[PDB]
Amino acid sequence: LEIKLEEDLTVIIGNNGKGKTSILYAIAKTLSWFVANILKEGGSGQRLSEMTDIKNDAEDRYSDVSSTFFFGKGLKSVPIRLSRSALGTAERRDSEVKPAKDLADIWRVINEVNTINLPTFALYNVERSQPFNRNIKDNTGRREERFDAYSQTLGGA
DNA sequence: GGAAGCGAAAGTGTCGCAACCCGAGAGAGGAACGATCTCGGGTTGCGACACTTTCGCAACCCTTAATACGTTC
RNA sequence: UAGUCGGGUGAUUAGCCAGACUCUAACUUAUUGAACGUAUU
Ligand SMILES: Nc1ncnc2c1ncn2[C@@H]1O[C@H](COP(=O)(O)OP(=O)(O)O)[C@@H](O)[C@H]1O
Repeated sequence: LEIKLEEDLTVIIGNNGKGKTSILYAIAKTLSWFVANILKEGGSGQRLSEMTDIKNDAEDRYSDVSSTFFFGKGLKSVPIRLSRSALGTAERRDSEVKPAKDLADIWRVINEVNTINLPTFALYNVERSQPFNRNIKDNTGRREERFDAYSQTLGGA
């Protein structure tokens, strides 16, 4: 499947069990690498599940999620591919996440040398709408500091 | 293909809390014996969370290259 | 309207001017090797 995401707003519609949540999940997994390498040099983002994400029928028992990002005329393409092979497969497929690491390295290094505006990556899935608020004191890393905005940003809730 | 570090993802154990049970005990009433509410352990079920295991990113570039100037794979 | 093509001007990778295109839809890449162009030859 291929999609042509719009620059400002894209709406995905369909019946139940058509793959809209799957598309959002794949995009969030792709953005996790950008978030991780912004927070942490050479950081590891999320990866495709080897138990559920690969198509049940399949022909090669592996799945790929290719994404291309635009960052102006100076960087017209940032290709990142997430790949995973199914359980019990001799040949394992690797992911091509280097350009995302390079772009996030640019962001992080420039920001530390001189403060810049950082991009926002958020996922609001069905795990939202959970009851209650402020369940625990949540000793988690000083919400005041700037890089706390990337904590659990693509978790769904 | 995959050091060395490290973190994601998934599975499993554990451990504390709640909920209840059960015997002991001082003693309400009203004229005695012991109702009834509480104290102190003890057991079980459960779920959040810690702990455990596996995978995968991607150093280096091996003895072993050539060195007019440009695109392309 | 975008976006794209690129003829001109421009101390010139920028800015501007004229013109044109639109399958749902480019993202310019890699050497010393191979071939191509060019220069010595
Ligand atoms: N690994 C898989 N192989 C084949 N079909 C799958 C797999 N995982 C999910 N599906 C199917 O694809 C659909 C996934 O649903 P989902 O992506 O949440 O769609 P939506 O948000 O449109 O309801 C369901 O119909 C599910 O049965």
